[PDB]
Amino acid sequence: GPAYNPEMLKKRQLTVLDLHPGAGKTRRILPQIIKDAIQKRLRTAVLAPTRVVAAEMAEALRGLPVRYLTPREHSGNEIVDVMCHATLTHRLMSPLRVPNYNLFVMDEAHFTDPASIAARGYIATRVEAGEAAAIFMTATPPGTSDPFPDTNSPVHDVSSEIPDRAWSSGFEWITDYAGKTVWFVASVKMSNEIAQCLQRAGKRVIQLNRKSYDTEYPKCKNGDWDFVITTDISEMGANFGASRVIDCRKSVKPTILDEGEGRVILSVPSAITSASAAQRRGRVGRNPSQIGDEYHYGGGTSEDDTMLAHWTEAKILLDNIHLPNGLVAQLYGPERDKTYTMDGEYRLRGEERKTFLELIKTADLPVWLAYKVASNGIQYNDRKWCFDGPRSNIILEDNNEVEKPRWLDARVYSDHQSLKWFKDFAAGK
Repeated sequence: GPAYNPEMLKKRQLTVLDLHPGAGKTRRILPQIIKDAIQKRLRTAVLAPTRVVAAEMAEALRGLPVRYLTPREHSGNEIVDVMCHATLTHRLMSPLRVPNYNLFVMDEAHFTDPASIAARGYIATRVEAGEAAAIFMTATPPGTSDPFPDTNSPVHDVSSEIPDRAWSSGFEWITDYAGKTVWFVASVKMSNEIAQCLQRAGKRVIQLNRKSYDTEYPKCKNGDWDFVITTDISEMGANFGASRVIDCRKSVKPTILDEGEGRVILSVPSAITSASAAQRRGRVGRNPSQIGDEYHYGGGTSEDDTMLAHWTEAKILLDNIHLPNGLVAQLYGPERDKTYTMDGEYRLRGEERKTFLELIKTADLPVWLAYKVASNGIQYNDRKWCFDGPRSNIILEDNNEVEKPRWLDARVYSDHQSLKWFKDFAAGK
């Protein structure tokens, strides 16, 4: 759409800026937005998808009075705050006072993390009510349908069969490749299997996922790698010095079955959206001086993601954000129809909401599972629910078992990193 203009900072304005690699979002557009906001004395929240991007913003906004609310001194007089999407949501769910932001600027606003969706709903609600302006920045705005957008440098788009598991023959084109490859896989479990196969083939491999990103992504800069094997987390602003993307064009989707008690299952890998495909491809084609970038895609796209648990989880989060003067939160317009129940259905009382926030924010439990635990009067430190569940809920590692739980969320035991964490949570830590 149109280019950033100060009109966009006025109350009731919500603008999606379709801003692409190259010129000049973090180092030129964002700084100008913030300069204009300060000039108009607007109380501003700048929202990054990840701590990594929040640090990059800090670099870009040097010389402006900006407070960084992510883990470092401040005057206490700054009116621009930089944080993660989830930090805003998490703050809004606590009784601690949230400033009356006049302007929200959300980077990588396509992020479908539940707390990102919830943030957008809160923001859109405040804007619609005339209390704020919002700018959402993304290369894939609502209604994106093109998996193959124009780029800064040409990309060779190639339909290719992509392994979903280890292989012992064939796929020579994968391993013969002399440059750097970013390979989007459907899951962490797939990541581990693909990565180990490539390592046995002598390749230097970095694995990026939600958990590993903060520590592992900074290692990419050094160039000491052949493959980055990544989940969808790299769709939120990752910049690789790569010449090839491999994209299985799939993702495992969590889904809530409900279904007596409820559980969350992980779908078999299924087609991603056209917007997601464009974001995966968009890791390459960025540098006009680098020709011959390749994008290999292993399947089609599908726009129906209404079964994603994140949509319900977003409104569980949103039902637990107290709004000043009678305002009832709805999801951001383009995201409203994905699901919907009775408004306020997931709203919790004080002590339960506090337990809920701590389960999600400190224990890193999925929002649904944290909600199940909190909604049943369980105290944060009371792990008894992890052991006194039905028989069917026994958890197995290599079909064992190991040492439950009252409720099953497949996201806590479907890979090595996650099960290792959930077992520790069962303690402990």
